[PDB]
Amino acid sequence: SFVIRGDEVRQIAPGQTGKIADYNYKLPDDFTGCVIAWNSNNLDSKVGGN
Amino acid sequence: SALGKLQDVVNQNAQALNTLVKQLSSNFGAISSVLNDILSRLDKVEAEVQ
Repeated sequence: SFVIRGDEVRQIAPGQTGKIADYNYKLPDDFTGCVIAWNSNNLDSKVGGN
Repeated sequence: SALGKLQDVVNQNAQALNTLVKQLSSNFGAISSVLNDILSRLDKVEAEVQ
């Protein structure tokens, strides 16, 4: 479990490349599971930036 | 014309090995017949399918 921006959610799949996949969290090529995501702007953003 | 029986056994075995070696140059619908040229130009899951 983690937060990333809505674009970078596409890197959270087996066999992807890019800095979130390659430097932050890499899924196996033989992964079994589910990737679940939702917009959290109301919780995780803040005025002045979180 | 007489020794053609023994020469044909030599020719058939040479033609069979030439056919087996020439089939390394075939694509079979892959991007390339060259195995390093697949791996050096595609991402892991795409190279795997080729």
